[PDB]
Amino acid sequence: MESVAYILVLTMALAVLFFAIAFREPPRIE
Amino acid sequence: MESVAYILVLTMALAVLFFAIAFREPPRIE
Amino acid sequence: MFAEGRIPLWVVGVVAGIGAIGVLGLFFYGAYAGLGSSM
Amino acid sequence: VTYPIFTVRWLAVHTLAVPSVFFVGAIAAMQFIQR
Amino acid sequence: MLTLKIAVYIVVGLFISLFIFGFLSSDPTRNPGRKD
Amino acid sequence: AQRTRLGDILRPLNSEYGKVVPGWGTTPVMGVFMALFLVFLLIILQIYNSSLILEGFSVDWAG
Amino acid sequence: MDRNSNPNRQPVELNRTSLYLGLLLVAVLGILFSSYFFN
Amino acid sequence: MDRNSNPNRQPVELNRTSLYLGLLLVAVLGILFSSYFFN
Amino acid sequence: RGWFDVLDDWLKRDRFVFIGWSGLLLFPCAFMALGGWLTGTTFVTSWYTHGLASSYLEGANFLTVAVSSPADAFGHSLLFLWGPEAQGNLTRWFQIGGLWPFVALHGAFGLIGFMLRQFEISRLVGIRPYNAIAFSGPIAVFVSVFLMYPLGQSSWFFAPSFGVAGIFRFILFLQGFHNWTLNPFHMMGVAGILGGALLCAIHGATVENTLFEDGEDSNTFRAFEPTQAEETYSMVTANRFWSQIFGIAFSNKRWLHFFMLFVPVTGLWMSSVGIVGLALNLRAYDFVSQELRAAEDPEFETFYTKNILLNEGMRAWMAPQDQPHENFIFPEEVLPRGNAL
Amino acid sequence: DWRVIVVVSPLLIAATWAAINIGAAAIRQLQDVL
Amino acid sequence: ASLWEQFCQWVTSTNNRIYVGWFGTLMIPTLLTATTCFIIAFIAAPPVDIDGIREPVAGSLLYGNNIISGAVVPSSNAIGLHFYPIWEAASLDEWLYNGGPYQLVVFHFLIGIFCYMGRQWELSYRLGMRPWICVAYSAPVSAATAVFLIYPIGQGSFSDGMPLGISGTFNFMIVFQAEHNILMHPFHMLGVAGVFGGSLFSAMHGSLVTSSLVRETTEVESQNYGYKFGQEEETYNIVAAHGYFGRLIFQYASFNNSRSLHFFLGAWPVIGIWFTAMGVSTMAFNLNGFNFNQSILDSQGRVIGTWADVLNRANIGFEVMHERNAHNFPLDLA
Amino acid sequence: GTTGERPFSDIVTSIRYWVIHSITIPMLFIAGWLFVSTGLAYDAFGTPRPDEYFTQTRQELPILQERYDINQEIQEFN
Amino acid sequence: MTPSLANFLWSLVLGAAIVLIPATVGLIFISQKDKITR
Amino acid sequence: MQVNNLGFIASILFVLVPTVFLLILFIQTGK
Amino acid sequence: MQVNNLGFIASILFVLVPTVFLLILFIQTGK
Ligand code: CLA
Ligand SMILES: CCCCCCCCCCCCCCCC(=O)OC[C@H](CO[C@@H]1O[C@H](CS(=O)(=O)O)[C@@H](O)[C@H](O)[C@H]1O)OC(=O)CCCCCCCCCCCCCCC
Ligand SMILES: CCCCCCCCCCCCCCCC(=O)OC[C@H](COP(=O)(O)OC[C@@H](O)CO)OC(=O)CCCCCCCCCCCCCCC
Ligand SMILES: CC1=C(/C=C/C(C)=C/C=C/C(C)=C/C=C/C=C(C)/C=C/C=C(C)/C=C/C2=C(C)CCCC2(C)C)C(C)(C)CCC1
Ligand SMILES: CC1=C(/C=C/C(C)=C\C=CC(/C)=C/C=C/C=C(C)/C=C\C=C(C)/C=C/C2=C(C)CCCC2(C)C)C(C)(C)CCC1
Ligand SMILES: CCCCCCCCCCCCO[C@@H]1O[C@H](CO)[C@@H](O[C@H]2O[C@H](CO)[C@@H](O)[C@H](O)[C@H]2O)[C@H](O)[C@H]1O
Ligand SMILES: CCCCCCCCCCCCO[C@@H]1O[C@H](CO)[C@@H](O[C@H]2O[C@H](CO)[C@@H](O)[C@H](O)[C@H]2O)[C@H](O)[C@H]1O
Ligand SMILES: CCCCCCCCCCCCO[C@@H]1O[C@H](CO)[C@@H](O[C@H]2O[C@H](CO)[C@@H](O)[C@H](O)[C@H]2O)[C@H](O)[C@H]1O
Ligand SMILES: CCCCCCCCCCCCO[C@@H]1O[C@H](CO)[C@@H](O[C@H]2O[C@H](CO)[C@@H](O)[C@H](O)[C@H]2O)[C@H](O)[C@H]1O
Ligand code: OEX
Ligand SMILES: [Cl-]
Ligand SMILES: [Cl-]
Ligand SMILES: [Fe+2]
Repeated sequence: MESVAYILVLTMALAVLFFAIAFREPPRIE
Repeated sequence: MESVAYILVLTMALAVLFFAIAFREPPRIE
Repeated sequence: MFAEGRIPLWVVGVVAGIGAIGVLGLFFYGAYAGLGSSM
Repeated sequence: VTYPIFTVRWLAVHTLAVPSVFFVGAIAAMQFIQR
Repeated sequence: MLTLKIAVYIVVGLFISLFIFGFLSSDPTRNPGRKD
Repeated sequence: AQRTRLGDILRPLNSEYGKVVPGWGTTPVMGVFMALFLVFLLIILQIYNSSLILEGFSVDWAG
Repeated sequence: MDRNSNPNRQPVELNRTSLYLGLLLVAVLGILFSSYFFN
Repeated sequence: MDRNSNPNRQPVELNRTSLYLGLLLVAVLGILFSSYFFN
Repeated sequence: RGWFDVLDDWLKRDRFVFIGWSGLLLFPCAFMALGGWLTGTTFVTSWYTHGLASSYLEGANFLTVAVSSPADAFGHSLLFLWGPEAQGNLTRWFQIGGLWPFVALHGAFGLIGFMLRQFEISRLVGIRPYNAIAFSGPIAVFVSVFLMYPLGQSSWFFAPSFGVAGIFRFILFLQGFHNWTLNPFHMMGVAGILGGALLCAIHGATVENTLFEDGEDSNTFRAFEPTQAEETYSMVTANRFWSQIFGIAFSNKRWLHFFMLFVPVTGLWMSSVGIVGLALNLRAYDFVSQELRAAEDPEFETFYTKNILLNEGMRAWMAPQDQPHENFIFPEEVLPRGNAL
Repeated sequence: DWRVIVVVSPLLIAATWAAINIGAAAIRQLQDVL
Repeated sequence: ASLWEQFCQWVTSTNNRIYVGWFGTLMIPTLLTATTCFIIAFIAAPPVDIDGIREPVAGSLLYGNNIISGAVVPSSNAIGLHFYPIWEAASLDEWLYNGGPYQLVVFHFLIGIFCYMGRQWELSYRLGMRPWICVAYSAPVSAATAVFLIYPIGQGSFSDGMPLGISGTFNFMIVFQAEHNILMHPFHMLGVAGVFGGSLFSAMHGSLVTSSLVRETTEVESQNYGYKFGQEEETYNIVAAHGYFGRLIFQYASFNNSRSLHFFLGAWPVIGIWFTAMGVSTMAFNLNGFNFNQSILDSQGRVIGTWADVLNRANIGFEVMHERNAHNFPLDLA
Repeated sequence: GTTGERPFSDIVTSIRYWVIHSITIPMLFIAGWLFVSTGLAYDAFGTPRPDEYFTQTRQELPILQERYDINQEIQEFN
Repeated sequence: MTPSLANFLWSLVLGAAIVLIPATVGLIFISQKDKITR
Repeated sequence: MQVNNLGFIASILFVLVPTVFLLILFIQTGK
Repeated sequence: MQVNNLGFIASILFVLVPTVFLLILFIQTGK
């Protein structure tokens, strides 16, 4: 069941990546 | 070590009580 | 009685209350007699 | 003044009171049953 | 044990005496209405 | 109100908002179908409940 | 297609009293159910 | 004594990029250290 | 004017007893349930279903009469008067406990009718329907306890009997067989009910003792007028009193009254969830850690283990009479008991 | 069964008493409401 | 002016965040003592020989209990009704073994709650209120006194007081039913009516007030913000509530006087709880619930069972198992 | 505030109500009485008389056991 | 066609005739007699 | 005591998650 | 595998607590 923990943390990192790309703060020229 | 969990939850409830009394939102007549 | 053509409401209340008290008294008496009296 | 005699209220009253008095008579009679 | 008994007796006596003499200190006067 | 090709395809399906038939319309027929549905549900319940026993089968794992 | 700001979005609030009530509810639910979780 | 509002209090902020960076840091630290926590 | 509008007009007339459309369901079903209970408790035995006298005619009293549950042999049969058991025989229908499903089902539809009545009258007078929402709690209790529990069990026999001592029997049965007091859902129910009683008492007293001086009589009851626009008691004084006495106090009247709704209703709903669990024997019966320790350590004793022993005693001594269809024969020597008792 | 007859007769007698003491006004009211 | 007068004005001051008052001068020390001893014992007290048979019962968390099973165990049956303060024990370990913490906590708690009721009166007097909130509070106080003091007095031992724990409470209730048939006691039935009806009236009152709230907010915000603390106007329409309720049942069963309504709300649960407290207090003297065991005989003389007989069977099942090693003689008189 | 109906106090304080009811109420009372005292209730509801709980051949509780033919079961119970 | 089937169908018919449509008839009749005057 | 090995995680999360939900909502309130 | 019985709680809290710290700070930002 420590496999569950490993999978959990890896999935957390990947989800962070997808949100950081798709829902990033847009760079805006002002 | 489940004694620790029991003590933890009881202490959480008591701390909530102290904050809810001491640091309550003041009733104000307006 | 005090007025003609109608019964005073308090007299009606007294009569009905005495009837009800008698009914409950009969039930309590029957708790000690006949069926259900343990005798 | 000069109200109707029979109404929905009359029926509601009797639907309860009539079997109530019947049942009370029955139970009163039961008070005298002997084993 | 005896030290404990004496200490508790003094503490309780002091608190009871506080309560008694407090209610003897014209307590009915301590109200927001009439003081007669 | 951005237009999309699939949006234009689906447009006539979401165009009849709020149009009604005046009066009671088909409500009587609805009521008749609802009564038939109630009788059907009663039948299957009583069968499952073994309060309605038909010939040809038994409510049992054996069938 | 264009990304247009949604005008239906609204702020959410939880006042301090609601916070205290919720924290107490959570704490007492934990107190209640911890014994059964441990079994 | 009187309770006077403290003028030294300031808002704290964490922008969205800082949130993503911190969440990634936490996730990768968990990835790194979980194996050793389990041993 | 269509016939439907004319009927709607007649049903919703302002009379001493409002009828409404919901009355068409409520009044006949409620009358059936009430009259069935009264008839059964006055005249009908449980001799063939339970081996018990349960009517005034047999010599029982108010505390001991009941509309007892039907015989366990019928499982969950709905026991229609025209059904395969009674087959239209009213006397037999009474004798097999047909009155129990009669009362239970008519009461369920009467409860539905009453809540529909709450909705209908709320809609007519123009208020929010929170009374019906509050009544959902009693409905949840009735559904869980009188329908779902027996449905999960072997038969209607194990549903509570409609009677005072019948209900007491159901209560003790659930303690002994299910350890219902240990169930956290029941404890939330108890918390809700006792809290509701507390809120009722404290709110009534607080209002009555922070009243404004609005009349000259010592009788403060007639210093109120239903059409008056101002509060009749001092919320500010109440709040100060309870803040200084208890530490906290209501400051929002609306939250106060919503809370008075919330507490008992949630209690009822949680207890109903627990009863649903008990329907499938999913009990909070034991704490396995303490059971194992006691089994291996004969000096470990807690109030929990003592209660377990009490439950064992109740089950063994009560089952032969409580479940006569089972023909339980427990010889005297197999009965658990302490020393000298 | 004679028991049926003697249990029903009081009910019938109450019915006729009420009728003979209320019937004029009852028929008045029935006719008025058509 | 004088030092004592200044102290008096401080203790009776309505500007203190927590009112102290003269009753508070007793309440605060006793309640704090009871709370501290209770917490310490509940966490860490060693097992207590409640039944006086050298059969210690573990009540504390550190000796294997959870929150549900933990308790402060009533003092030993060997102590009976004797006063057992710490200074009458040879050692603290002896005091703990014989259940002294129970006596300490219970006595301080009882003094504290009576002083709490007096303090309620006191603050009502200082604020210019009517004085009867403490009368309502006297119902829970009466119940607590019945289960912690009166019942042990009548039964002759503080070992027969209610334990200070969840499962201990259940044990108390089950044994109580086995010995007194409290379910069949009319005062307990009145208590049940009190609490069921109190919850019923709480639900109705809250729901009728919430149902008749005057529109002051939007559909977004909580309707609670429609009320402002200290506003003079009424926040709900009592006339609409009366119209609804008097049509739900019938006109003359509905209160339209808020004062009479709130008096009824106060009075119903309070009276019910007074009755149930007196029920426990009189079952303390073994005046028990109704006994209809074998009340119905057939014509020959054979007993016909009723639900009361089934209830009695359950009671006997509880009775023969409880305190399984404590009884030497056939009748449970103590 | 009257919904239209005659007030109860007026009706029950009137002579005509009592002329009607000094007859109707006692008649239902003694009708229920006679229902019990003639033995009609026993036969109508199937409730055993005090001497019929047990028979000279059945000394045990006549607990129903059969799922569909309860008429014959009750008859054999007597 | 079993006896229980016949009894179910009879229950439908007698439920209608005894409850459903003496009640509808009575309600319609009375609503059309005592009519609200606008 | 041989207790359920998931008891600590279950109890801690049971308390913690709603706690942080409430904390988030309260702290952001007024934004 | 016989792993440390505190591994799951340690890892989950190790991730969770800083996660809710960041979440609180981010969500309240702009208040
Ligand atoms: C249909 C379900 C139902 C009904 C009708 C009752 C009814 C009753 N219960 Mg019970 N009970 C139930 C389910 C039910 N219970 C369940 C599921 C449990 C848990 C298992 C219990 C556990 C329980 C206990 C422990 C006790 C009761 C008691 C009672 C009695 C007083 C209750 C009371 O005042 O509460 C509050 C309700 C109100 C204050 C509102 C008033 C309600 C009344 C009865 C309505 C009647 C109105 C009127 C008379 C009807 C006629 C119409 C009118 C127009 C003429 C009462 C007759 C007590 C008892 O036994 O008394 C002898 C008691 O000790 N109950
Ligand atoms: C013990 C409790 C018992 C409760 C009894 C409740 C009393 C009856 C309530 C009935 C309410 C439901 C119907 C609502 C009215 C309606 O829909 O329109 C009213 C219509 C419109 O007609 C005409 O139509 C005209 C034009 S239109 O309607 O606008 O189309 C219109 O102008 C005119 O008004 C109208 O006359 O009139 C009718 O004659 C249609 C009646 C159909 C009712 C549904 C039947 C289902 C019930 C039968 C169940 C058994 C079925 C068989 C199963 C084996
Ligand atoms: C002697 C004086 C010292 C006090 C000591 C006792 C402390 C009691 C103080 C209550 C704490 C407040 C908790 C609610 C948090 C809080 O501060 O609420 C404050 C709240 C005030 O509500 P308002 O009217 O201001 O609400 C208006 C809106 O803001 C609604 O959110 O009071 C209530 O809601 C009353 C209903 C809850 C009553 C809860 C009481 C529960 C009793 C304690 C149970 C836990 C014990 C566990 C033991 C392990
Ligand atoms: C079953 C059934 C049915 C139904 C029926 C009915 C619906 C009926 C009825 C009925 C009824 C509905 C009856 C009644 C009754 C009653 C009674 C039995 C009463 C009583 C009472 C009392 C006892 C009271 C007392 C008191 C008190 C305690 C308080 C104060 C004073 C007084 C006096 C009031 C049918 C046939 C359909 C079908 C089959 C089944
Ligand atoms: C509450 C109520 C009611 C009711 C009431 C009733 C029902 C009753 C009553 C009452 C009664 C009914 C009474 C009475 C009385 C009497 C008396 C008080 C007397 C006396 C006297 C004496 C003292 C005596 C003496 C003697 C002797 C000693 C010996 C020699 C001879 C002689 C006998 C002379 C009413 C409705 C109104 C109102 C509301 C509620
Ligand atoms: C206001 C409420 C009270 C009013 C009603 C109370 C009436 C008071 C007593 C009236 C007279 C009693 O009259 C009594 O009638 C019963 C009828 O069951 C007779 O009873 C006899 O026959 C009946 C029926 O056959 C048997 O059940 C019973 O075992 C037997 O004793 C009694 O011999 C007689 O004493
Ligand atoms: C402010 C309020 C007033 C406060 C004043 C009160 C001060 C406290 C007085 C308490 C008096 C001490 O009480 C004294 O306890 C001792 C304990 O050795 C008892 O002593 C007796 O019992 C003890 C056991 O406890 C034996 O060991 C001892 O040999 C025997 O003499 C005395 O009989 C009693 O007189
Ligand atoms: C809101 C709806 C309420 C539903 C309930 C309302 C009351 C319904 C009662 C229905 C009772 C059914 O009652 C049933 O009637 C039928 C038809 O006469 C009887 O049937 C009897 O007569 C028929 C023909 O006359 C024979 O074929 C049959 O063998 C015989 O038993 C059943 O023996 C009886 O059980
Ligand atoms: C307040 C209401 C009280 C309830 C009613 C009190 C009276 C009790 C009625 C008992 C009447 C006789 O009771 C006995 O059983 C039923 C009554 O349905 C009849 O039973 C018979 O008819 C039914 C109906 O078709 C069929 O199932 C079948 O033909 C047969 O069983 C018996 O022929 C009758 O002898
Ligand atoms: O300690 Mn606790 O309960 Ca009063 O009864 Mn005897 O004492 Mn024991 O035995 Mn049963
Ligand atoms: Cl025990
Ligand atoms: Cl002994
Ligand atoms: Fe209120």
